Amino acid sequence: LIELINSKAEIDDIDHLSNRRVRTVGEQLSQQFGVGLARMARTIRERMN
DNA sequence: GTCGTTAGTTGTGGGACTAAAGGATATCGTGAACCGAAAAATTAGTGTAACGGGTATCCCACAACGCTAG
Repeated sequence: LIELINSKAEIDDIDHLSNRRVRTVGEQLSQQFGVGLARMARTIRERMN
């Protein structure tokens, strides 16, 4: 950031395709599964409690 | 030296963002036990047939002439 302030570096490009990532079907389903399994684990922990 | 004033920020908050059509969604986690309420189902108990006159109505059939003599 300091090097950027002295006009010695470059600003990142928001629309660059290396800076735009693709969330595929597998990733979205994995994230939703993680949410569901976290809820299930909380329920299991409380039931054991 | 100290206190109120004014203007120019600066951060923060509230309010706008064509028209036409259409218009489907999915929605966790659980603690027990007894009493009261009303809504529902099951059970217990009584019964007619023809007759007298007299008369209201119905259907059903028939009549409602023609001639002669005292």
